[PDB]
Amino acid sequence: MIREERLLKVLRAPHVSEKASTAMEKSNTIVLKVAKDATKAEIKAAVQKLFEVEVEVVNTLVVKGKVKRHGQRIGRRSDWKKAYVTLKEGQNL
Amino acid sequence: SRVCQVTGKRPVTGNNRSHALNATKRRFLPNLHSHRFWVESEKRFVTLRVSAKGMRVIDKKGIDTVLAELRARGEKY
Amino acid sequence: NNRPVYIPRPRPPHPRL
Amino acid sequence: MKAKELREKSVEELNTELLNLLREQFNLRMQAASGQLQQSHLLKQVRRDVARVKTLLNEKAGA
Amino acid sequence: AAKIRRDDEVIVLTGKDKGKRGKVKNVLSSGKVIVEGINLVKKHQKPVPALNQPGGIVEKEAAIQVSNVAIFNAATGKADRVGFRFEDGKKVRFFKSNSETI
Amino acid sequence: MKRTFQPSVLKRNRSHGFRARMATKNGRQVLARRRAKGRARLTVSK
RNA sequence: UAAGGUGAUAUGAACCGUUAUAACCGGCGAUUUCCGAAUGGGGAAACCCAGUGUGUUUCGACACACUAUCAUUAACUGAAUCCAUAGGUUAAUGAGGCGAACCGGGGGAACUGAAACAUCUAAGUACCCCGAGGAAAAGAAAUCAACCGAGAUUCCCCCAGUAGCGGCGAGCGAACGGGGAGCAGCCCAGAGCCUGAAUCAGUGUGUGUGUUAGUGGAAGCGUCUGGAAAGGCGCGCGAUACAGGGUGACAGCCCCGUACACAAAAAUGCACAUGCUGUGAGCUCGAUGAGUAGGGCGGGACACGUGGUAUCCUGUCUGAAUAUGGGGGGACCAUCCUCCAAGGCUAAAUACUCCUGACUGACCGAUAGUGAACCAGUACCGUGAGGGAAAGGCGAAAAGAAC
RNA sequence: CGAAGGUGUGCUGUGAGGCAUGCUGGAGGUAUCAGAAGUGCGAAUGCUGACAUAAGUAACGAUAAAGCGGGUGAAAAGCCCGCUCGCCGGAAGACCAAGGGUUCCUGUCCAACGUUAAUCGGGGCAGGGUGAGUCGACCCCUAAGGCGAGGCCGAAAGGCGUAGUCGAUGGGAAACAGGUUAAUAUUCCUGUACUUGGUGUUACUGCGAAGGGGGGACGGAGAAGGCUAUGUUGGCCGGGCG
RNA sequence: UACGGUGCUGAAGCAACAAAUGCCCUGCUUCCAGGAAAAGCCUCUAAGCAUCAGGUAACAUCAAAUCGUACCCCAAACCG
Repeated sequence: MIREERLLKVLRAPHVSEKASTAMEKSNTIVLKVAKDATKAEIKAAVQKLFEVEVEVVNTLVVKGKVKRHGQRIGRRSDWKKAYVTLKEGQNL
Repeated sequence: SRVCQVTGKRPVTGNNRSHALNATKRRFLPNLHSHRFWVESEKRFVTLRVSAKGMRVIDKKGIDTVLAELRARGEKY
Repeated sequence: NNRPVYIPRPRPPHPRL
Repeated sequence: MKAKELREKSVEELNTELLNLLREQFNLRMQAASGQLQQSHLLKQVRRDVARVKTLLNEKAGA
Repeated sequence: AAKIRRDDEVIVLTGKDKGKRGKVKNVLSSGKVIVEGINLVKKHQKPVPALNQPGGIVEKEAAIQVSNVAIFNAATGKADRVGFRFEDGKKVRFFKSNSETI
Repeated sequence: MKRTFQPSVLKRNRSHGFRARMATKNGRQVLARRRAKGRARLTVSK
């Protein structure tokens, strides 16, 4: 079985921003970066195991990369996916 | 395709000299005809696309021999 | 520094006939 | 360390592969993202270790 | 198979400071070595608001070509070429002109 | 003034897309010529 | 191999290693997402959606594998009618696509030349299509010659702009023979006697050598000018190493190298020896390629355009002899000479260079040389096929100008 | 103790030229006698780059229109705030598809870009921003049409086409109101709902298709009736009497 | 009030009239030019299965994935 290490790989990092802080303090939701595919079921399962918390629902979105102008060369940032994980009344982190 | 299934005759291109020797590209077609040959080995009729010359060689040589040669060539009748 | 690509058709001349 | 686990059985070597991913791999990535990971060479070391363990599993298991 | 190594007593053969002895600090992959106390360069260090604010003029060491220095013999008081020889299966360096092991 | 070029992603792909080119041999030859010339954009696509 | 390393633009941060499991290089393995012949189905390429069979914490839901088409073979099934066949299912093997030229075959121009233009030339060229290899094709005389003789094919130099063909215009243009490169001849259409009987092909072992990492590799100092000498001056040294490159101006003796002598655990090419498997000597007798040769009509190839036109090939219609027989010897006939078609295989001499290594240049030196010396077939232009640039240089060293 | 090149001067040859030297330049150059040529440019409406001319001339892109105070700033006719004036108002307003692809919002910068200035911007740099069982796509079905197992036909390539499989511009299940962010919401929050499937339980029962039927399922024009969106007025509530 | 805004509170919330190109209306009445297809859906059976499976009703539970979602969109952002 490889569901285990898959859950250890779908999370990538947490997202920090004033919207992220506002969501956490008001709606008790934490926004974090996830893998490219990172289906909602996998994100929910990963949050359950790693953070030993309970989640109401997970809704994701895909953030398109920006086109940046470095020197005399053009380049595009890599796309990534962020998920708004919603916790129940009881939360830890 | 206009290809004899026995002798392998195929259309061949060629010129048609006129009275003033003028040349135009033509094409000689084989005298193919769809014929139904009776074979006693299978006790049935087999339809083939053959030319006038092809029907003569079938008439002379055994029908079975032509079929056996045709099978060896790998063409499906 | 591209040389002019589209040159318009010249204006029709006055008929000297 | 490369031959230290070469003489390990599948079960125990599979376990340490599990531990390498669960601890020191997920936790390190969170620290690096949050910015409290002063030393980054751990991420390189752990990733190579996971690869080294993983190849032995394939080399041992099956062929 | 490099004649000049991390810790070597070398003497400059050419340049503005030919003849002065020194110890090699490090060797660059581009065939250049850094020896302290000879190739002083006055670098105008731009100030930075980071943790380090040295500013002013710094006296750094500028790398020099490997061929511009030779290992000091330390016995004949002159520069000498160095070669490689195999002894008990271990490759070692040795001088010339009454060659002796390092 | 309706100019000649009226962009449409669907029509563009179905006329000069990769799958359209590979369907017929001549388009396959076109891809071969592009590859030989080493063009970065082999065809038109998002 | 190793005391230095963590690719570059490109400093840093945080670390590894220094006598060996840092890094680097080579051999053999593992990993190898999605698109793409794409092959589970579909599709606007890098996307969407399934079936089946194997294994699994909350039924939840996951993981792995398989599932295209065609060709050949086998098995299992199975219509119109008993049998049968077509057909259907399963399994095994192979094929598929890409690639610069060279090679063979199937098609095949026009411009142009003729001072016009139609036969002709351009030209079996460009181009399109198919197939195969490292070369391919061709090929062991139904050939030439001359009644003297030569003995497969291919390629080069002559014969030779000769003989010939030709609105006898423009143009096309051999052969015989001579000199070289390289050499090789065999099998089936069949029975008996003798039976691994040679030569080969597919795989082991051993030997030799090559390839994929490498190692050692000689010999110079003092003074003058100068920012710095490799230069000037003086006296030495090595050389089976003054081929090259770098080094603060031009180095045989400062460095990397070169001459030269050595090295391969492993994986492989070639040349031999020695085993296994498969096909197969030799002798006797016999046979010795039929809708073929040839012919009529229409075309093509032959230098040879139907001309007196031999020879080969073909669309069409006909049609022998078979060795006391047949074909050719440039209309044709006779006499002579020569060969034995209608079944196949065959190395070398030759052609080409997408790619790798080494070396060379009375070749270019940034408007040149590849379109591109700088991440160029890029930016940019076009719906698309397609077109397609400009742009090299600080210094020995950033010491890239603190204040 | 200074090559080629560059820039002057002085000599010399009948000419193309040659020689010497000052300054710049910074490391290559080359006698003589021979050999080989991409061997000499002023023109080709020549090619490429650079720079003049017209010339500080035309123009500065709808004749809807601006004025003043204050603010920031080195600098304000153009930016921000306020008070006035003017223009659109079946649009020059408000929402979508197509097509763009970060132009969105915040901080910061004014070289280039904006036909002027610029503190401003759809400009440069950094960060942030797109939340769905119900919206759309995907998905189920099909039109025109495409492809097309076998098959038929064709020198080859390939053409046509059956079973099939694709193809929305059509058909098919389900959400509204209010609030919130500098930037998203019918997606987030609150309130109240709805639809399609899987599993389990209970009570009954015959179920069962690429098969049959029904339904889905449809034109133009015209008229009347019943309603709503919406508007006006009155009442009511709050404020005002200048 | 970082002077942009934030927080708190919150009365009345009815009637009449007019009225659509919108809804009833895939309607109705007429005319010739006679006005898609298939599936979801409803219903009847074949093969086969009927102590089953399956279906119906009620309750409980679970699932509803994946992609688009900014902004312009009669325009300074699309085609010129």
